[PDB]
Amino acid sequence: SSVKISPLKDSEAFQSIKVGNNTLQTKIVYPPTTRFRALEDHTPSDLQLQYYGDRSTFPGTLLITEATFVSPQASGWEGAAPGIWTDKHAKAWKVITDKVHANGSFVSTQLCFLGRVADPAVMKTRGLNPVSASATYESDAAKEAAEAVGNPVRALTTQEVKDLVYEAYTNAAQKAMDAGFDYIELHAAHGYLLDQFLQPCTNQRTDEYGGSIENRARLILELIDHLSTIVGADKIGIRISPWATFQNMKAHKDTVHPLTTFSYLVHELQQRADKGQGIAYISVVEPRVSGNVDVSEEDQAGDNEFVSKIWKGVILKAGNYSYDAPEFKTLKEDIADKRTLVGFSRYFTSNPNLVWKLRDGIDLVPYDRNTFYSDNNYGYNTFSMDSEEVDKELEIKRVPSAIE
Amino acid sequence: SSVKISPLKDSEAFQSIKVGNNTLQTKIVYPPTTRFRALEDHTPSDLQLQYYGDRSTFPGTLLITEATFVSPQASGWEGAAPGIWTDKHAKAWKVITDKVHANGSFVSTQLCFLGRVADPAVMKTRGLNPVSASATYESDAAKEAAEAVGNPVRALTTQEVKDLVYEAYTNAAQKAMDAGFDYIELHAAHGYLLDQFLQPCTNQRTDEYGGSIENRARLILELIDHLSTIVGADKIGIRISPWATFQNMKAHKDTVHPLTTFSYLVHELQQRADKGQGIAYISVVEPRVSGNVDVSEEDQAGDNEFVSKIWKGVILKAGNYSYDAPEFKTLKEDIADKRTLVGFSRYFTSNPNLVWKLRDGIDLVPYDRNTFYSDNNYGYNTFSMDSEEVDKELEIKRVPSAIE
Ligand SMILES: Cc1cc2nc3c(=O)[nH]c(=O)nc-3n(C[C@H](O)[C@H](O)[C@H](O)COP(=O)(O)O)c2cc1C
Ligand SMILES: Cc1cc2nc3c(=O)[nH]c(=O)nc-3n(C[C@H](O)[C@H](O)[C@H](O)COP(=O)(O)O)c2cc1C
Ligand SMILES: C=C(CO)C(=O)OC
Ligand SMILES: C=C(CO)C(=O)OC
Ligand code: NA
Ligand code: NA
Ligand code: NA
Ligand code: NA
Ligand code: NA
Ligand code: NA
Repeated sequence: SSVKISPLKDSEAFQSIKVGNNTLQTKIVYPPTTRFRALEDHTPSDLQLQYYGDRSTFPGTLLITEATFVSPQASGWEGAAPGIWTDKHAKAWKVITDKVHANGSFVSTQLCFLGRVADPAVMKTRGLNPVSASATYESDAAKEAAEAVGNPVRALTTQEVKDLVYEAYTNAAQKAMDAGFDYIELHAAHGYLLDQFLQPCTNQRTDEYGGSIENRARLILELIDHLSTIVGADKIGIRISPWATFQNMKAHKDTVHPLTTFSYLVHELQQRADKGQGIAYISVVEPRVSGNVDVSEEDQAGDNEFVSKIWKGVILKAGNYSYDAPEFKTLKEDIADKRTLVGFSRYFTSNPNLVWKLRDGIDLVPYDRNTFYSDNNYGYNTFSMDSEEVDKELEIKRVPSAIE
Repeated sequence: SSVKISPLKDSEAFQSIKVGNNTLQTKIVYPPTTRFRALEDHTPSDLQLQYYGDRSTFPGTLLITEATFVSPQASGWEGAAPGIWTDKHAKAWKVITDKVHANGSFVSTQLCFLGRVADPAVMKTRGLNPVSASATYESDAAKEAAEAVGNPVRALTTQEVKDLVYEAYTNAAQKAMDAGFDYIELHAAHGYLLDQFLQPCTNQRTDEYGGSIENRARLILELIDHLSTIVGADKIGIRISPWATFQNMKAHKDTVHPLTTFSYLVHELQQRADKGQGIAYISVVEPRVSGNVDVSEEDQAGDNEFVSKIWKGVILKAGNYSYDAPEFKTLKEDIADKRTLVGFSRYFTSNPNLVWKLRDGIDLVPYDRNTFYSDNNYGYNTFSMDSEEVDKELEIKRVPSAIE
């Protein structure tokens, strides 16, 4: 059903805030949202250009791109997700960042790497193995699937982990700058590669990158440090999901509790800020949501208050913020400290003008989960059109094409 | 009476436009509007800080400051107008431009110089004479007033005209950059100094700065050229009022018609643009208004179509644009070419949120001419408050004070 909402115009959500070297004019953010409308070779498409453009119209909005692969080894979905490792990728993304910028808005790219959850058949076509901190699978079914095609998950060697820092993420960061991105965001959430390194259920390494809380965090902090020297700390973000059990992360049932793991990481980030190397923002997923799934109040085992107590800079929070609509009591509490951004993913899919709707209390159009991950324009850019002009069958047939 | 208006949200008025090196998100502009709420020594005041801040809230709005004196010799009003010639002036203005910038908006400073209309008693206190291109007065009364205090208008010498370029306007431009202004605008309108040079009723010089159309334009083009080498052409604007008879400019009754004078100037500006030295914008006053006065359709002797035909860059037009409210037929025609900005001065005085009102068709609050030029906060920042919280007598007593 459509969601009745009270206007946020006079709230902290429309007070300006400096994030790194840019100033946002709204604290409402579009978080990274995988949609699979990139081209087959992972170049961003004509559909994506319009999609991000349509969401940039409140001047001074921050948009964060869907998970974007840092390298071929970083990939592994059957759906067509974008990349940022070739000149072709960067040039196409630049058309998109140009369009967002022309509206006075800003864009961060979420750099991802799937790791142990990469599809083994897909990776086999690249002549690649699924890789991770350790040789583990999210399920027995995944293990059987990988071994059945003779392409098991394997642990990255120490040198390969160094390669992530000095090659894969370095090149991705360089391409991201070529592409005109205002920030790069390390995806360290939701059980993908960086989360696999951070937490013990996924990392049993015996080199410098595992075997202790500090060792497990080492790769992530090494990426933060190295990339800061390339692009500047003011252009860096990171996303974490301490409480999530998406893709079989054990979370509060792990041998090290998320409060320990993630407080360690956040405090190390704050110590860098104290030394003049403060990253632009930390993005955190609220315990109401785990990956792309809502979590019952019953199953919630912690909260993200620790991030606020430990980190002094900008925080982006997201996860079912309309649960207490129309009055948005929780959203208002969460932004009261004046350094907190609030993200809406699912409602931004069906409301390209979401910032405007939230500003003036306009009923939210319900989203369509059925078309979250499909391969064509129906349920993608169609939310920007009047229905009477949406030819559904034509749009279902409209697959992504090259920009211009 | 309050003005009913139709929403401009879906019009060209909310399409982005690059002006010099900045992109505006609305084409609605606040034009230079003298209000006399600066400090006695011409430093910008606490009241001005709030006043410009209040008008910057639609992100990506261009605000142009009230006439701002380039030097002591440039002054001459009894009211307290601001200046931009000392470090103190620049530092105070920087607080204001900082505030506008934090809202994602931009600010141009209108550089002025009164010339022959400077009050002779005021100038006598500075040990200065009123000066001009030639020794003329706007009226016999002005002549009698100046001679009665033994302080006649006098013609600037050739060297003094050079001093305007290399000293007065050079320093003002430098201070404007220190103050964080995005543009500097030469006031060549309304019968002030630069207009006095351009037109023959006010300029009978026999040196290189008078005696022909080209010679009369020489100072203005010399300022454009010299200041372009200092701040860049992308940071320069100019205002002209071809049809105005404000302060006794003869206009269409002069010995050279405004179409001749101003087409010459605009074409010279376009030739500079063809060579890569295109200034950011030309601001023109529509024939509906002369200075601060409306002009009857009967008395209108020309239009500004020539500027559009000759100049290929950004044009700002202003002058009673709400005359055909609610539908704004003329405004819409004028912005249809996609390179034209539209200014509202008088309605911006009583509607600090004017861009927002025009966007969504909110009734315009009528302005109060009685408080256009008074010395205190009543009728100045009071338009941003709810009435029930406006203590009128306290506000009348609130004169400008130092920022912070
Ligand atoms: C279809 C879909 C795709 C998503 N893709 C990503 C992603 O690529 N990276 C990421 O960090 N989170 C991703 N998420 C999680 C969202 O960014 C967000 O945290 C979550 O949906 C909760 O916010 P919401 O309640 O406003 O939707 C995705 C969520 C959905 C529903
Ligand atoms: C009180 C007042 C002060 C003004 N001050 C200036 C000024 O300093 N410089 C200038 O170029 N025009 C000045 N103008 C002219 C305006 O910028 C504008 O061109 C004129 O008012 C017509 O626009 P409007 O009908 O929207 O008010 C002033 C006008 C008024 C009414
Ligand atoms: C599609 C999801 C859902 O959380 C994801 O995080 O992709 C990186
Ligand atoms: C106050 C006016 C009215 O046009 C003026 O132009 O000041 C520079
Ligand atoms: Na737009
Ligand atoms: Na825009
Ligand atoms: Na908070
Ligand atoms: Na503001
Ligand atoms: Na703002
Ligand atoms: Na036009």
